[PDB]
Amino acid sequence: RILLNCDMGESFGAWRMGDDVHSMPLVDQANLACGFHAGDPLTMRRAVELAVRHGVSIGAHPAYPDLSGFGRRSLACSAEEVHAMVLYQIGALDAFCRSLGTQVAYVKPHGALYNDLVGDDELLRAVLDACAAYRKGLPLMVLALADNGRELELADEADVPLLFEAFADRAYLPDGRLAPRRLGGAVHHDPQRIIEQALAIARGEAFPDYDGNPLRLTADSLCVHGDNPQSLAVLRRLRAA
Amino acid sequence: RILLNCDMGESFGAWRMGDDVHSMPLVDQANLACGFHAGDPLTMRRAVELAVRHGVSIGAHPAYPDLSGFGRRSLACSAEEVHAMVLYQIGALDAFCRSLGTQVAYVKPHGALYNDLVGDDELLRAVLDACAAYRKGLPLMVLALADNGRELELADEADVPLLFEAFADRAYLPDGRLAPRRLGGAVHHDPQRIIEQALAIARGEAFPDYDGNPLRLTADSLCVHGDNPQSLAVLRRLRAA
Amino acid sequence: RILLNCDMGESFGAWRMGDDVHSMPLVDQANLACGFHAGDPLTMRRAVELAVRHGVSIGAHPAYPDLSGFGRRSLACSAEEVHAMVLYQIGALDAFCRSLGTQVAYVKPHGALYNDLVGDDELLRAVLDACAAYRKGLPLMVLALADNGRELELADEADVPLLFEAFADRAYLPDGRLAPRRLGGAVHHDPQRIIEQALAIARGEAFPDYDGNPLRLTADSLCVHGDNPQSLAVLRRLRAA
Amino acid sequence: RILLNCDMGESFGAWRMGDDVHSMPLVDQANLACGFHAGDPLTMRRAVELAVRHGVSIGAHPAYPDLSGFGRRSLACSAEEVHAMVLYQIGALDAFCRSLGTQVAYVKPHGALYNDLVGDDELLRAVLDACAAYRKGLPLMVLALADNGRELELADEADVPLLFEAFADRAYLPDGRLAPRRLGGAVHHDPQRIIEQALAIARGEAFPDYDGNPLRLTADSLCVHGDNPQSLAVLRRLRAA
Repeated sequence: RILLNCDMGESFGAWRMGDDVHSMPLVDQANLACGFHAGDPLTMRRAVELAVRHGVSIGAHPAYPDLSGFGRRSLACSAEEVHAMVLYQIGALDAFCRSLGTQVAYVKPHGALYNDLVGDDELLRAVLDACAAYRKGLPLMVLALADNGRELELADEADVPLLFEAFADRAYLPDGRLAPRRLGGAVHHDPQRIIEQALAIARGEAFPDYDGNPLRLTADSLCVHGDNPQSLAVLRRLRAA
Repeated sequence: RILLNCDMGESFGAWRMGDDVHSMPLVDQANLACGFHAGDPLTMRRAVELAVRHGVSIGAHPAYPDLSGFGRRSLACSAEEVHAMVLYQIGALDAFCRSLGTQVAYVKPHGALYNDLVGDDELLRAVLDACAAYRKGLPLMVLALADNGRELELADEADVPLLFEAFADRAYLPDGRLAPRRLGGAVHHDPQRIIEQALAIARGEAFPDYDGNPLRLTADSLCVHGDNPQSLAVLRRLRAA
Repeated sequence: RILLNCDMGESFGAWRMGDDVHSMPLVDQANLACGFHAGDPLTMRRAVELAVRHGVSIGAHPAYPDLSGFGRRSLACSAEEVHAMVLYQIGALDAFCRSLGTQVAYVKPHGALYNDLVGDDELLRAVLDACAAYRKGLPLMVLALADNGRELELADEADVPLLFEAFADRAYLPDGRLAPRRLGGAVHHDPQRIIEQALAIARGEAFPDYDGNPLRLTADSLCVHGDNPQSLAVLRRLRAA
Repeated sequence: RILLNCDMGESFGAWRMGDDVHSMPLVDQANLACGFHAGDPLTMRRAVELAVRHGVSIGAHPAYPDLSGFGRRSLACSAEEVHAMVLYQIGALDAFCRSLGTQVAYVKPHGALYNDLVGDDELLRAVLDACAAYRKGLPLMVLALADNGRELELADEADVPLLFEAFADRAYLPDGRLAPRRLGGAVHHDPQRIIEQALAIARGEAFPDYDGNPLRLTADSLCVHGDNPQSLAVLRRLRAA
């Protein structure tokens, strides 16, 4: 039923992020960095080889140009700037994919860019259009909400398929958005809390939001973070299914 | 007969380099930056649109990762690092090309990378292999010499076509290499000197090297720099032909 | 009476910004880049030598880390991140100042950072505290408004002197803020409009805002941009006085 | 007798390098990154607070501008470029030191820059002069050799004190240089080998070089790498003394 995704290839130079070798065999979808928040060219090659080696679907994980902030800070870019930096990043990653006989299978924006799309029509249009410009049929992954009507409508105008994503290890606000990271309790560090939220989403059942009040979602893809070490050491919830 | 090339799309953010709008209509080949020495994504889009608009053939102009040095400083990278950063840059530029119904037609390394290939077999192999990995038939542009036997042999092993390039506005050393920029007289600022060197190459006739001694070359492509303002204001030597 | 300021040392690597050699002798205050939006170390050395050579007061011109955006895009940083990046940049520039027998005489934030301080108490506190941490008495330059009561109060808490700045070549909104650059008419390109706005400020007289309605300011410092070529070719309004 | 040094504050954004919290209490000297190979401003603040908290002497650890290469790749910069980037980095770090009531106590170049000084008089002169320009008495740390006559002479011309450094966890070539990292066996991963080499240096006794042949050194400072996990888990050789 629901697919597991995970942000990977987020190492950079001599610095390691996550634990891609462990997480790759457990997920369906690898959202790989494209050098703007992480993932230098050699790291990118390695992330793709590792994904290819485990049969995992590769998404482009593009970000704002902000290495020191890990692409988790909103940067007030024009739609024109965003279109071009998405296109650039998709093509850079796809170069490695094709040398390894595969291709970029979807796009999942990283960090503040991903969250800025939830409230900004002009940025989502720009991102959708970059996807369509690159390849007919290339899906964009966006935040599942109770009502995804705005996203469905814009995706229709651009003729881009959408993948609706939910999160196992992030606290949700009442309004359907994710709790900002600049605030305690935004990431779940209780493994049992992560498992329960994940399975509530998998089943379309209510789960506790940030304030412990019930929130209901259904999603095509479920994100688990390799950054988060508890979400790592509990990742064998693939077996729960 | 001989094709004119020129390094373009080398602006970056708010900073302008060259004069692409003037130089583009006068050349056959536009070597476009890929974001490592110059050419942010929006600049890249613009350089491609401008090239497309004038019927000019687009080459990828990849460099070492060195913005503050404009990619003109040798960086001791591994062959593995170089392979990946070339592949990355070709794919980033090609994303813009295909959105505009064309494609990257060749590769010309920029700056120190280009010159480091003249003496380093392992780097040239890595660069040749990146070209082959990206697309069957994608040529690499290299420095024309009296004897290009080493390059022909490695290109044959990789099955990559070669384009032999000479320079109108750079002083040559007796040994066939270009005079390093960290030394006066390395760039011609006498327009008449530029025209004469260009036409000596176009005709396969001898021209004065760095020390005024005669050097003979024949080449498939002739580089003129838009950086260099005299080489710009003398660029209507296209008409000389 | 009123001092002229100008953003300078904003070249970066091989790229030139402004025309520092012309503008430096005409101004009282040189707001020098610190490597985050512009101004690599060698450019910084050169900007300081040029300022020293003309008797001009040197300010640190710190920005968000955003080279491709020229520091003109708001980046959602924490107060902690902003404090540290200001301190870093002041110390980097001051290293060159002291090697040349002078010192950083004030701080003027660049780009989106400068404008984000007008509405964000927590960022202004962080910036004020970086100034105080670096040196007792080091002034911060901020946007002159009709009422500067919020800034005076926070500056008092930090015990940092304030310099109130107005702009000759930027259109003002009715509310006292500058018109965002992502909107036509934000920069004056009519030289006569620039001269008139400058002298209205110099005299404390009303001038036309963005919508041509009158706005009154008095300021300790008047900014003229070397980016802006009309504001450059009209800069001999120093003589108007 | 001999002082222990260790490269620290080499984390960058969300990426962690080393284990500064463990290594700081065991060393005499903390060589802190300055943002060119590692160490963003907030990481720098943290490294300084941690050093201050444990009574450790703080050195500036400046590098070539090369984040993706961790400053371990030689970059052909001019002496002028190197002078300025050293000065810049010393001043950036010193800003944090002084806000915490201390100061930069010496300079140790990082990565390829450090090794390039061993063979390049013009770069060592430029680096020595940056030290002297910043502060009278600020020592430069350089590679201890059998004969340090070239370094002593240039340091004398610049009137900069020298600290002679040896390495516990790096293999030495017969000629006194360190084995390049682009070659197996360059870093010791045998803890006992590290302890023995360290104590041979501490005592001025011979130890096995890269080829197992004896090499004799005496040094003022002994480097142990927090990068290297075996050199970390054997760092309680401070107690050996």
